[PDB]
Formats: sequence, C-alpha cells, structure tokens
Amino acid sequence: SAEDKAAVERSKMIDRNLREDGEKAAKEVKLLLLGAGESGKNTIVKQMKIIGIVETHFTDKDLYFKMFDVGAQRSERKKWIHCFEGVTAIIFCVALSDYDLVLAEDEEMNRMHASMKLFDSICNNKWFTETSIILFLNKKDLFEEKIKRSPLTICYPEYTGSNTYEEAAAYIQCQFEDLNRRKDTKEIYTHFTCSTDTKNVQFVFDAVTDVIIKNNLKECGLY
Amino acid sequence: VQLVESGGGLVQPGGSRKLSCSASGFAFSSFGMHWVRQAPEKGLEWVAYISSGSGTIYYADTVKGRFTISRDDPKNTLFLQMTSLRSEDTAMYYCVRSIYYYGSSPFDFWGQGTTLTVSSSDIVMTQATSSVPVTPGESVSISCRSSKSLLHSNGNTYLYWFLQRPGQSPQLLIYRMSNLASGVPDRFSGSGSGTAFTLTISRLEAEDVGVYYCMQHLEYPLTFGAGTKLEL
Amino acid sequence: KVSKAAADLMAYCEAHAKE
Amino acid sequence: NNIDPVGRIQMRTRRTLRGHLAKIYAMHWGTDSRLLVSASQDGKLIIWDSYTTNKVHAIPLRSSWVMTCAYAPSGNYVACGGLDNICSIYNLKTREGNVRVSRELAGHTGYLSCCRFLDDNQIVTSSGDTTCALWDIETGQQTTTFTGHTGDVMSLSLAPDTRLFVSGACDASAKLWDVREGMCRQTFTGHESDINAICFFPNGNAFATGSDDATCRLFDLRADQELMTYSHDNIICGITSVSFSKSGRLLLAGYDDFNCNVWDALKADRAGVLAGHDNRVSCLGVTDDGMAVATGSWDSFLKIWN
Repeated sequence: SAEDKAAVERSKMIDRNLREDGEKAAKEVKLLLLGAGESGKNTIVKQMKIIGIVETHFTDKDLYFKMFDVGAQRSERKKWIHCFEGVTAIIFCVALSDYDLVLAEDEEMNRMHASMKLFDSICNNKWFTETSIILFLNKKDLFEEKIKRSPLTICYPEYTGSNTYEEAAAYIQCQFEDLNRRKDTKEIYTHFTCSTDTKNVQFVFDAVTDVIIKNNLKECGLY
Repeated sequence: VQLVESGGGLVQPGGSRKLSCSASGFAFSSFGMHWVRQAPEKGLEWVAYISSGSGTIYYADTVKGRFTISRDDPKNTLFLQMTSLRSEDTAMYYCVRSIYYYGSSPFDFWGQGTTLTVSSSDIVMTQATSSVPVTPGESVSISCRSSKSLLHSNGNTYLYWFLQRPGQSPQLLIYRMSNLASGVPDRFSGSGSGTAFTLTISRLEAEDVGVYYCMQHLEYPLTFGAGTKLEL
Repeated sequence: KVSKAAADLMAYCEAHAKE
Repeated sequence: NNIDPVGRIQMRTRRTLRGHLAKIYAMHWGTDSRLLVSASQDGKLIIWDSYTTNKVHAIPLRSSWVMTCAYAPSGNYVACGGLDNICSIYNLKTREGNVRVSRELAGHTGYLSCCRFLDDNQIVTSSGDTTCALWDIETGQQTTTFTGHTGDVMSLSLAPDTRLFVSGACDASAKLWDVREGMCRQTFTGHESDINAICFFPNGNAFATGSDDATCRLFDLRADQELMTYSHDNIICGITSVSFSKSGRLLLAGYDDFNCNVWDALKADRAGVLAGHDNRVSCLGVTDDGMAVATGSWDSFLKIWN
C-alpha cells in the first residue's frame, strides 16, 4: 500500500538520523565525576565555565564532550552502577578535609574511612574493569596549611614519615594501588589541580588524551 | 500551524506561473505534503506527492513529464513550475500536510488556496449515488462499491472519507472506515465485505449539505471520483 | 482459584499458528 | 505432584529488532498487542513493533540516561525515567508537531527506576528514596505518598482491575498498596536476597516475585503465604525480571546467564530453555494475548520469541 511503502522511506530517514546522532555522540568522551560529601563538587565545574545528576559541557582545542556529575544521591551501589556501565573515565575528587574531622554519629568511622571505602568499592568492581579511574587533588592550599599546623602521622600509625608538603602530596598516590587486585587491565591516574590558577585545566585535559587511546587500543586486542 | 497559499491572477495557456505555499510551526522534514487540487466542476484529484526529506517521488499518468516540483527545508518555501499548461486543467490548488505511520491520522490541516483561472495501469473507482435529498436526522447510510479485491495482511479498509465544507478545505474526519479521527465525536460506524462498504451516519446535526469524497490507500494516484452529495 | 485461572492460557500459548 | 505436567515446550524466535545502538533496559508492551516502547542510554525515545518491524518515533531528550519507558493503555501518553529526577511526559498524537512536552514532573530526591501508567491521567513513579507515589499531569504534583520500606524500591507492578499495585524494595519483601487510601495492606517476606522486578497475576489472586537468591515464589493474597518455591542447585546467579503468561499459567524469569528460563505453575520444571543473548537480559515483556514474548538485553537486541 501507499502507507506501507512510505513507511520504508520513513524508516530509512529515521535510521539515518539515529546513525548521525550516534556518530555525533561517539566523538564525545564521557566523564563521570564523583567524590565524598562536599568534596569540591562545585569549585571544579566553575573553572572551565569561563574559558539528581548534573550535565555539563565545555569544548577545548576542538574537542566537544559531555560530563556527568553524580550530585547528591543517597542510594546503594548495586543498582546505581548498572546505569553507568561502560563509562570510559571516572574522575574521583578525594577530599583533603576529612581526616581531621571527628567520627560521625551515624558512620562507624570518620569521613576519610568512608572515602577510602567508596574508592575501594568503585575500584575493586567486577562489572567494569577495562575502564579507568582518574584522581583529582583539590583544595591543596588549605590541606598544606592544616598539615603544617597539625601533624598527619597522629591518625596514620602505619608509617613514620616526615611532615612536609611534597612528601605528603607524594605518599597519597602509592597508598591507592595496594587495594587493587587486577593491575594488568586497570590503571589509576593522579594529577595536581590547583585552585588559584585557571591554566591548570590544559595540564590535565591532555591527560585525557592519554587514557582514551587505551580504550581505543581495547578495540585492537594486541595488548 | 497555518498554510497560506499565494500566486493567484491570470495566466495564458502555454506559459508559466509560480505557486508558493508558506507554512511554519511544525517539523517540515518529518511530514508528508500532497498537491491535491479541487475544481469548481469536478471533484478532487491527486497530482504529486513526495516523501519526507526529499525521498521518493511519484506522479500520475498524464502529468509525469510536464510539471516539476521542488522543496526547501531551511526557508520553508514551496515551489511549483508550470510548463506548457493547457486550458482543460483549470482548478484551485491546495497545500496539504500529511504523515504516514502505524495507526496514523493524516490529512489534519490543509490549505485554503487561491483561484487560478486559465483562459483560451491506472485504476478507477466507482461511486454509488450522486445527490439525494435526505432530511437531517434520518439514519443516513452511504454505500460505496469497489472493483478490486482487498486481501491485505493487516485486515483493514484502505479508504478515507472527505467532506467538502463550504468555507474551508475538505479535511479528513473518518479514516480506515473503522476508527475515529481528532476533532469529531464517536458517532459513526463502518462495515461491509472486502468489496462493498456500508458507512452509516446517525443523528446528523445542522448545516450538513457538503459533498462526500471516497478514496483508496493502496496506490499512489489516489482515485477520488465524483462523490456523494446531500441536500437539505 | 488455582486451576481455573491456568486453563485459559493453556489453550492459546501452545496452539499459536503464527497469526 | 497432582497437576498434569505440561511437558517440554520448545520456544523459537519470531523476529529480531535491529537498528538501535544504546542499551535496552525496559521493554513495556502495550495493552493492544500491537506496539511497544523501549528505553535507551542517549535520550532516544524509541518505539518498536512486532509484525511490521518498523520504528515510528524517535526524539532526542534533555536527560541522556533513561531508566524506563511507560506506555499508556490507550496509546496517547508516554514517559521515560532518568537519574536526574526528570520524569518528562510525552504524547504521540500532536497537531503541528511529532513529540512535544506540556507538563514537567519534578520534586523527587531519589533516582527513578520504573514508571507505570495506571490510566490516561494518573501515573505512578518508582524513585530511589522509598517514594513510589502517584502523580498527575494536570496538577503537576503527587496526590498520595507510599512509605514503609526500609530501603529504596526499584520495581513496580500494576493490577488488571486498576485498583491497587504491589511494590517491593530491596528489603527482600513486597507490599501491596491501594490507590484510594494509600498505605500498605499486607507484607510478604521470605526472600533470601533483594529483588529486582515483580509481576502480578492476571486474575489477581496472587503475584510472583524474583530475587537474586536463585529462587522464585508466588505470594497469595488470601492465604497470606507462598504456595510453592522454585529452587535451583546449578544456578548461582539471580533473576533480573519476572513475568506471567496471558492468564498466568506459564512463568518467565530472566537470569544472568545470558538467557531465560520458563517455569511451570506447580511442577517447577524448566519446560522452556532460552538462549541466543549476547549480553545480560534486563527486562522482558509479555503481551496481553500471551502469543509472543519480547525480551530486552544490553546488546541492543530486541528479539521476539513465539
């Protein structure tokens, strides 16, 4: 019939539109931001803006992409990661003001233990293993101030290191790979993100160009 | 939401004329557009129809090779070029918006059209009646014949019902002869075999004198015919 | 009850002639 | 033990829907056995069909992540889920437009899991903060609120008589909720682990429930207890979705082994064995007539079995 004949052309047009949309979305890297409670969730998105999930967009050197902030969500991790299966890059914004606060009334331990537990649950996961988790270090000035005023080994009796700015900023990286079991197909990237200058974004944006190729080589199978 | 048509005036047999239709308020790349025309003497006749997004194009057996159509998605302006027109094709053109999908109800909003006066294989559908004086509110039953066998896989009637209402365009109100469209209440019923169709009309309201039009929805050259007219 | 609501689907689920 | 065994029933594929790239989470089948809607991951409201095998509508959405898709019984309204608490309602029959929005549903704190259409006016949503309340498009606000689960709910199930709905959270328990008064009437427990999806019996005397404990059971409303249990020894995984037949004689439960299992009513025998799924199945839909059953997995393959 005429309707059944025009349905073929309508299907062809809608499939062409869907393919165009998929090709446009296949060139946008999907970043998944998460962190602890009020761990610099708003100060990081207010940096590249001038130059309940949250949707943000910003283009750099002719590379447009979308970024998803988890926002405020009090739910379990068994049914929340199923929607986020296949994310290429998970940016964790660890807090540097959680090891000094006292133990919470509801939590069995302080906020730093909850942070490391969330990191362990988001890293030692059986669903996504080929993906990658990057770490962003925010609020470094106040962290250095509070670590020069108050010591850091008083709460961490595991080591006997000194109390400086470089040693403290360098020891927090090696303490994250000991909890990971699979290392041949998983990696963790850590970068320094200052809060005083805006020219640091391009210091980590190219870092994305380091990880994406990885999953691109995931299509190669030569690794 | 509106379809204004311009391009009226006088034209000579054997020349050219520009007929344009400005339409806005909808996705122009997701709807069908028909070029049906109505004459003050004969009924409706289909001349051309192109799919959405400038896809497939078809014509009739007496127009393919003489006229050419066009389309414009960004500016949303229509075009129609006349090439060596005769004096026996005088009518009043339209600009119809359509849409084709499963369970669709096309032919909702049509145009008003301007008067174009000119100086000096194919299946044909048959009707049942031409004009009969029936009082309003007498359980009128309009019948329709056919000369084709309907054995489609879905199992429905491929025919639409049009009503030429004096004042505006003959919009579509009864589609597939078994469902109700938008803007009309559920008060009709269609039945019959695969060849004959029996459409009943109950409790007619006032000012119903318009002429009906029957069609087929299995072939591109939509054979309308004369149609059944009613009186006061 | 128990078997009254089950015999209804037992006649159309297996006797489907691809209609 | 007393009912005559139906025997081994062979299930074959009737059609395969291809042309989508996003992950298929929900597959809601309409009450007319003609159309069905599915969910995507890039904000593409896609509607499929069985016989014609041709999509009819696709519109980009503001919310990229879509958790569910609710199809109206009359085929007039459609609504998708989302993790950003944006339950945008859409309609098909529109003048001078394909798909548009009129009212915006908002006010939820937890993530939306599934949505069901009670009728053409009142709808119910399943959020991730133990608020499976009912909503309306006209007033744009919720009428009644349902609470009483210690954990958040992730599944819903309506009843054919359009009078009540059963809801079961991750507390390994299911509770019935009335639309008029709006409170739990009866609580059923007995699952070893949390549940994923629940289904209701077409007659209305009981309802089945699948969990991750590799067990199935149907709680009776009159007896206030389950009749029989569907245990499994060689199955270590759980059940992601459960559904009934046209009248409730045949049981359908999708497992994590990239397949599905068809269970009997009382014999508890795997009559039908499914296969062919490349990825994990998410949700399956059974038509009202019970002729064919469509399944939805993560490999963007909407295969229909008949």
